[PDB]
Amino acid sequence: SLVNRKQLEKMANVRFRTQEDEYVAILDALEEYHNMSENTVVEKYLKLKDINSLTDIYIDTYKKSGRNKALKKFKEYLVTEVLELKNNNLTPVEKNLHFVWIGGQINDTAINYINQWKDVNSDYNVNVFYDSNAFLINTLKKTVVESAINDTLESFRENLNDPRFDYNKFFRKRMEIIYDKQKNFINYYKAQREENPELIIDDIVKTYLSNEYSKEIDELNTYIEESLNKITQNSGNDVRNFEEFKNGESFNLYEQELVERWNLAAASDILRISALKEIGGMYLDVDMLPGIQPDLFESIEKPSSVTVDFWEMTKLEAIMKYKEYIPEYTSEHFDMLDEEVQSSFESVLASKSDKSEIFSSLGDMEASPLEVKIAFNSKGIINQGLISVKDSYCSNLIVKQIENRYKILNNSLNPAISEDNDFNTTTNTFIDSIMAEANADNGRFMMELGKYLRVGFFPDVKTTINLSGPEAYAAAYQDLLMFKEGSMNIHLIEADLRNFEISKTNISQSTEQEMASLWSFDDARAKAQFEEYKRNYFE
Ligand SMILES: O=c1ccn([C@@H]2O[C@H](COP(=O)(O)OP(=O)(O)O)[C@@H](O)[C@H]2O)c(=O)[nH]1
Ligand SMILES: OC[C@H]1CN[C@H](O)[C@@H](O)[C@@H]1O
Ligand SMILES: [Mn+2]
Repeated sequence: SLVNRKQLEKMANVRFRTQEDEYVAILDALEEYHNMSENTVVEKYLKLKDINSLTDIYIDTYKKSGRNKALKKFKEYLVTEVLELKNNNLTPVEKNLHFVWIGGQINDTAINYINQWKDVNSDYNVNVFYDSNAFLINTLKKTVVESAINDTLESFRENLNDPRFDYNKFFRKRMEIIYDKQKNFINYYKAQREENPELIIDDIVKTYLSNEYSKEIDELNTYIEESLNKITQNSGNDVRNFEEFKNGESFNLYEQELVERWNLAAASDILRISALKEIGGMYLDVDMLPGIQPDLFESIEKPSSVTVDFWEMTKLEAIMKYKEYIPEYTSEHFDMLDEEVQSSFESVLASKSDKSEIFSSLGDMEASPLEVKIAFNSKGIINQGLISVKDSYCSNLIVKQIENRYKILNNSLNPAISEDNDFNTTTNTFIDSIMAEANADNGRFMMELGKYLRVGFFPDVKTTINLSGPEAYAAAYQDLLMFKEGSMNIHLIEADLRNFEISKTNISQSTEQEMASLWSFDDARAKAQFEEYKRNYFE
């Protein structure tokens, strides 16, 4: 409970020192805060913000004041009061589950995962967000990348047996060709948009694919039809009917990632937070599954011979092996267990008849109007799981973080692209500008932007997490606890972030599909795909 006016007067007391206007401003504001019983949680937080600002105004005005020590202690009590305000005043979470699949046909694997959530949360409305205008982005990315592969491997033909022509050389040379093909498409998209602003993304994409890659417009229309029909009868919710998002400051960023960068994870990052802000509820990646009942595998001890991650995977594999809720779910990890351990799993699952005995239900959830709750793995916070009440204060802060982060990026990126040079020259101008504009505040953030042009086309490029992903969420939490906006220097520790954790029992994160990233890939996969592309091209 935050100190009252009398308690602060005692802390900041200085014998025979004038009560300065700036000091009385603080005391008045603190007194007002303690008479705000019947005000909203956000109103109370905005008051605590004022009190913090007024306290800073004082310490800045009277630099050598005997009050300053006690006022620095008071600024700490304000932060504790934000957390107490967040933990003790909770409203219901709107019973919505938000999924996103944009850029192409939703796979049966995605639907089968979504259906688990539906079966165990019959009291929840389910939105599977799609873009009715952009069903051909994934077909465009795949066509350009496969053509870039063939163009690269052909350039390798003779100097092939040479170990200098490794997987690293392949991806560097292929990137140059992907960039040229990207620029060609973006230039066509813009040309078509000035000629006829009525044309939608899929109109332009399918005409581009007909012109440049001899694709049949009739086949592409059939694919759109089948994809639109499929999502239509799986709780489909059209982005092109989401007016608040379309009229907002983030839609140009969403289309930047959808249309120019072909990064559907980045576009998903921008959409999911808008959905939570405007509607409220819980966002889940299509690779997440419901929480396993805590008591289910209580009786089965984890072998020392197996990692924590291995064990969490085998739990889901066990369920799917014996209940077959998701057809052709892997048993790769379960099948490595000793027969006695496999038997323990079978015997437990044989004693369960209903899915509600395997997976838990979200039920009535409540959160602070201040907060967006976020999922955790061993590496820290991850936006694959998000809970927020409609129009939460943090949902607003996170939108503003993403918008500010893209402003800094585009400011350095757009000049470089406008010079209309090759990938290396463009990369060089971009990084020069990044390092030029970097300061003490945004230094760390700027050092992560360098690979933006390569996202999805080159191994171990994770730029998106700094722009639209987890780092935006960490920054938004810092904004809340520091009574400010626009944090770039993240100094929060685990203990701070853990106040915003989603309970581990609400999501099963260790799924088969979670282990296969859709927008990034590591060295292991790079090496593997290179060899796969080589034997395919020369047989
Ligand atoms: O073609 C795509 C690829 C990805 N996504 C979205 O991107 C999210 C994150 O993808 P993934 O789980 O592969 O990211 P990771 O967990 O590997 O960071 C998914 O849940 C989808 O909402 C999409 O809509 N279309
Ligand atoms: O921010 C980009 C991705 C980071 N990993 C998350 O699981 C995924 O949901 C995001 O799209
Ligand atoms: Mn994932």
